[PDB]
Amino acid sequence: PYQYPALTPEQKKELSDIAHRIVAPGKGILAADESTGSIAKRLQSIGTENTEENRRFYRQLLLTADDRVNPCIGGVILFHETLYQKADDGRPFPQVIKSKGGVVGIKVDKGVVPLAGTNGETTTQGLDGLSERCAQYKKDGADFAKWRCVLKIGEHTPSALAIMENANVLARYASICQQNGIVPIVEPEILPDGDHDLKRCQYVTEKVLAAVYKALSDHHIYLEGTLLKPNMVTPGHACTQKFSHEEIAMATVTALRRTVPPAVTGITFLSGGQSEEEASINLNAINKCPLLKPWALTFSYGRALQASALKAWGGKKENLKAAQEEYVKRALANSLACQGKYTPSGQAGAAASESLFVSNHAY
Amino acid sequence: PYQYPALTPEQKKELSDIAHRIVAPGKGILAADESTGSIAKRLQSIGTENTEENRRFYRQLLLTADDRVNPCIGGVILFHETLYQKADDGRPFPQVIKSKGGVVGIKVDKGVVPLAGTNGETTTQGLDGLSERCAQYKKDGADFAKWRCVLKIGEHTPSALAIMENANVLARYASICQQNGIVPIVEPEILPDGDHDLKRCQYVTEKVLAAVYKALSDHHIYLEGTLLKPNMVTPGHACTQKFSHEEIAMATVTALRRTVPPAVTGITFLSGGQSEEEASINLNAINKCPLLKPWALTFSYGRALQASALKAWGGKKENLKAAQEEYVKRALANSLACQGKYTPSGQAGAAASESLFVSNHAY
Amino acid sequence: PYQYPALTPEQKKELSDIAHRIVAPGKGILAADESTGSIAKRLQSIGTENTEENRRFYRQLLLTADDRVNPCIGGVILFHETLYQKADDGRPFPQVIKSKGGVVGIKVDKGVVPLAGTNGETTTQGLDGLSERCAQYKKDGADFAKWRCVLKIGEHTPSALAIMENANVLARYASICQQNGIVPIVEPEILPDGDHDLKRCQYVTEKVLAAVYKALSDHHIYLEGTLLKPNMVTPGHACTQKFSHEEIAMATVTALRRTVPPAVTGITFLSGGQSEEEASINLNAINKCPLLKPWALTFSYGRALQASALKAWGGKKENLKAAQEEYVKRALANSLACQGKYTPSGQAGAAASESLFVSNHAY
Amino acid sequence: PYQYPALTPEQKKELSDIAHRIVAPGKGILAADESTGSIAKRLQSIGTENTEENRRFYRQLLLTADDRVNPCIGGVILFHETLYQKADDGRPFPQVIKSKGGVVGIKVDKGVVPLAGTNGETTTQGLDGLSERCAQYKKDGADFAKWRCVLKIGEHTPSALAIMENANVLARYASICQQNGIVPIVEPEILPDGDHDLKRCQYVTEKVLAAVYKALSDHHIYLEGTLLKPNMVTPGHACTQKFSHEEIAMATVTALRRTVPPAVTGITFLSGGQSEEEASINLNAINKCPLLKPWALTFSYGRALQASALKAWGGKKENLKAAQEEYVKRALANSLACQGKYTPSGQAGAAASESLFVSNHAY
Repeated sequence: PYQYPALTPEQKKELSDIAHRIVAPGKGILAADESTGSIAKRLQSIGTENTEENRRFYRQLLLTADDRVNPCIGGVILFHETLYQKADDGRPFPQVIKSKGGVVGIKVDKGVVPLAGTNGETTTQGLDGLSERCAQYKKDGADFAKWRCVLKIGEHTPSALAIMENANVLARYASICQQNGIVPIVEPEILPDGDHDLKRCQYVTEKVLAAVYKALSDHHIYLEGTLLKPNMVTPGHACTQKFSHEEIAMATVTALRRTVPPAVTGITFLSGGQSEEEASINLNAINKCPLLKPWALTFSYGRALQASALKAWGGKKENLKAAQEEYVKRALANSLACQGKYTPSGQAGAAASESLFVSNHAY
Repeated sequence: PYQYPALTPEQKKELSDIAHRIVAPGKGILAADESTGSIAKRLQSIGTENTEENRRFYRQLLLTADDRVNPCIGGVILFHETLYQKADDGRPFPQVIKSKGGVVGIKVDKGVVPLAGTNGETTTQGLDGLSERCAQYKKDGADFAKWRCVLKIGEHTPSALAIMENANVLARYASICQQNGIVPIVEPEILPDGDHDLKRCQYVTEKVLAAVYKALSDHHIYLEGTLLKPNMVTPGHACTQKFSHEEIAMATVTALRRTVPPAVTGITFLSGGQSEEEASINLNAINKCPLLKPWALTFSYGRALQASALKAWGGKKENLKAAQEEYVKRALANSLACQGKYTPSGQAGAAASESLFVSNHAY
Repeated sequence: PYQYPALTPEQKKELSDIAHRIVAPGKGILAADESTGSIAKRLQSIGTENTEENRRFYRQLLLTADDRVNPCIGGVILFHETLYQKADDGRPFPQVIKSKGGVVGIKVDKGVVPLAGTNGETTTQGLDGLSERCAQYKKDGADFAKWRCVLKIGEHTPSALAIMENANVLARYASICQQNGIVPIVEPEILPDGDHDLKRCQYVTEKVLAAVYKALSDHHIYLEGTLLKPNMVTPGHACTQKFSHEEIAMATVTALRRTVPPAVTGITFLSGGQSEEEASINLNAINKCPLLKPWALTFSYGRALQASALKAWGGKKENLKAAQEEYVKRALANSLACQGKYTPSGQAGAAASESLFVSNHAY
Repeated sequence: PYQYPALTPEQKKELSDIAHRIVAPGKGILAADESTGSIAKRLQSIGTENTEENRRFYRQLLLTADDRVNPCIGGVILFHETLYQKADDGRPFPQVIKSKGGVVGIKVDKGVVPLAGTNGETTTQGLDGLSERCAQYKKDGADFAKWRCVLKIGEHTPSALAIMENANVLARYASICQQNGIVPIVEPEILPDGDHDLKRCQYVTEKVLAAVYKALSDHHIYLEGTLLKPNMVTPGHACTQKFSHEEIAMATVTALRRTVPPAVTGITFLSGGQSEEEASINLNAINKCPLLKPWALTFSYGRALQASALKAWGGKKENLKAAQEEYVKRALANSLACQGKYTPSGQAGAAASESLFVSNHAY
């Protein structure tokens, strides 16, 4: 084949720097990018109305936590609405995030759509006019983006079509982000749903990630300028066999070593409906696994950083400080777990043990 | 692999019937789907303002031509704006088209976008919310759609990435149309630009169409419910060697026999900046080619049906009838040429001999 | 992409002529290419020793049948040993075949080998030094070759790997034959084993043949110079639902129209353990199917032309003429069935109704 | 997709152990596997007859060098003939190699063959009966194998077909080795021929290696049980621009980080017609490159370990010891260079500075 270089040297240097800053040692990502429909369900649980103001106040509570959180969070993923909101003190949230050391990110996909002729498999849409939105977001403060693809384990799933198509669409979104100075987080999520055992999840994760990195190569994507956000390798939600944290860790780190090139700057796990603590305990075993792990291995957590906070908050403005503390507890814990220095040992208040699992068809 | 049938038997029967009606013997397609920006250039040429009303009047002039045109046109491709306009007598254009025997079609792509890391190659966008637009259009009278992909011949073009990506995106659009009862016209256009000879165009067309039909198979597309709209195989615009019409015909029909399955219902050529007459003369040689041609071989022409009409019209309302006649001449001629019964022999007024070639980068 | 033409015009003309002569109207193929190990089992059934001489005598009995067979057989596929044997009158068998109007063919594969990490799937070997063997065989009288690949229908079979790998290896063998003036018969056999219904066989056949024709395109194979030898689409051996001959015919011809380009010169079905008569009755329905069938649709039968002959022969030299008649009956019948002119109506002696099914693992 | 595990746990453990032992720190590979035709040219250069005995004596001179070589050589690749020869003291060479700490390897490919319809591109043959040869070789003392594929940089080379086909055939050979307890060395050589600059070699190497690791994944190959033998990234032989050793090192290590998973056990470079010293100097810069190199980075050298030895030997039995010393010099140097501890600084006798470049068409 033949080169017509996608990016210049300076564009490459800019992408590699943003990627590296996000997952610097001790740091992970807050995923705060729930659309209106999905944050509505979380506000319902605490009997709070889904208005714009409550969404603004709840995001302000996460983003203005005290400075124990600054070395813990390298990046915060926002939903379009929040990127344009302001804290009570007048500053725009992107400014709030950057003044505490963080990089601002934006969810740019437009959700999943059905693949015809499949057993309920999806691809994800959002490419239309993506270039133009990325250039606006970059001007508005965001340096990284996020696009989620969803695969399912089943008797005949994932299919070759679902794998191919989802890999190809992640590569297209990645190319378009890099052109506009934004680091793409590639997220090929394999759902936990079903009763498969640890080893089926591990084999399917290996096959999906191999298709992903071939697609990214075919689309000329600069890997040092990307991050990956995969599922850990766990057994299925309904699996009756029990696996230990070190088995989850070994499986995960062995699946990643077989597929992800050492040039990828880091890997930022999703939590997948693991509880707050379980999600920290698995991250910490992953980072204690004796194999050579040539990339950062950190967190990009949504529900596993927010659950105790949401429940402490309760929609009451006077619980603000109790709610922030509960998030700061979890941020400290995952900042230790991504270094393999997390000590479960009671400690802290000790964030939720309640599962955050929701089942991911229509739901 | 394993079946979860994309379509039911009745959905299949509906798709095959619409496809077959469009390209019934003697019939072809009027492409009248120029967006606002592209019809502006044609109205400029005749010193006429690009307002909505002039666009409405000019489309009315094509769509209400007398009944010599009824057996000639099986289908008319419209731009979104026109699908909602009305003739002077109060009827909506879809109604005008159907009362004269025609099937209404709608352009649903949103144009081409650059592929990074390539020598100026494009893919085409428009998938976002395509399902929802197709279901509305189907309710509003359209039964078929059109989506154009553009490839270029050059020293290192088309690339494997451009071929793969364009094939995959045509397959996605096709799947989504079939789900909503619309027959997709798949259009993998290979531009005429450049100085390549007939045999390079033929080899590139064979390679592109093979990738297209594999992609459509991987996406489970029902082929009897589709039409193809390819370029004829011609030498490049700047090629100095001269080829005859029978060489153009043989090359074209030999490239199609090697790639397009007999299940495809028909093939509706684009004109590509050939003049009105040349476009008719090539169609008629294609349909006189002695090889076995197991699909309809007809026209889906934009500029090659409209040029003499536009020039006769001149933006003057009193030339209406002179302008219609000029379109009806061309419609009769292509209705004969798709049967291999067209007699060039002076005849008619004899539509333009002027090339309609425009060069297809920014332009 | 870019051309460095695999073949010259004269090489192409030679290949297309041999292909067309083999499947001229009324003609089919005798597959007489059982290796030593497989003809041993057939000679055991008639209590006859598997010596070289009995193998020679039995092949002589097929190849010197009287001239009712001349217009019926366009081609005869031999095993390497037989290509070098002589009839009792001194002539080499290739000479015997050619003097009766036939084209000589040679089996050049070296059997199937296991694909690791699969549920018992195979690929087929034989490429090593294939070029050199083809050039010798061409000098020794053969003009076409045969290479068999085997796929299986099961819960997770065929796999994507089995499909891909078998398609790729057929394309390699085809390229190498064409370079040496030999027409390759491409044989992607999907076994009848298992209890799947007609529609699973049809879907799997469509997916396999699409991968095959894409592979042949990627390897630059001249399609007019090839023949295909696929399975008809039938339900599985152990399927309890019953399908009629016209359902078998429709399924088959609908699967072929969706995948096989009109340039392929012909399609020469295998029998697959159908009895002599059933194999003739299905061929004749296939050729009565009302759809447009743009290629020859004929037979390349092994067991379905030989069973009554073998049993009449019995290893006794005095039954020679009774055995030949029994083969000539079957040759006449398939020559009518490939024209859709076969009349079952008792008639003839009426060749075996006994199934020729053997189950195709180790066996 | 779905698992039917290619290998058991114990087979995996055996493969990973052999792979790891070969490229233990300080160790590299002697490639002594020149076929008869290729060692003939090297014996001609020193006016020595190409008999079996001289081939035996010359291999004995390499394999019985004194024990300074034991910690330097983890593995020795032999040609089939040599695997069955004996040293003068009666021991079989495999025994000689193992008693000095080494692992015995065997070349199992059967050379390259032309790909039709390409600009002189090749694939490589040798799969036929590979399973059976691997099981014999394993019994005869070999634990690893070697199979070389050759790609060329040119105006339209490598083509997509050449890349695909060569990747697929390396994956097939690898699968078959692993089944028989042999560690496959995968060697996708990109020739140095031509006038391309460093950056074209680097881009082509990235594209080839991405296709290779996808193919190995599709064929279920256990990566911990493999080694890679690629070209370093250098400019072309006829390139007029000059590049430094650190540019060669950076390019090489940046191309490998982008494509080769961390599970691959090691990477054993070929020399490619670099002189003895240049080949050591590049290995040592590669291993001083500041980036994270998660696999061993060592040598699998043929001509770059033998040139001064061959020339000192001269076919004279009395120069034996002078010839061995000359090989031991080079072995020490590459054992230091694979640790990034090699000091060019005059030193030693100082092995050839003469280029070992031969041009690799017919030649």
